[PDB]
Amino acid sequence: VPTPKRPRGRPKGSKNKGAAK
DNA sequence: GGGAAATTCCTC
DNA sequence: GAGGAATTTCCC
Repeated sequence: VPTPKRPRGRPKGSKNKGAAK
């Protein structure tokens, strides 16, 4: 695992940045 | 227990 | 090279 591959997902503590239409 | 939103990895 | 699809987390 030489390439830090992060799993698809939403970081913890990530709130909505605005009005998601 | 279900729904909605944001981020990231893979294909052509 | 640029774009699309898949997976995870939080709140009621």
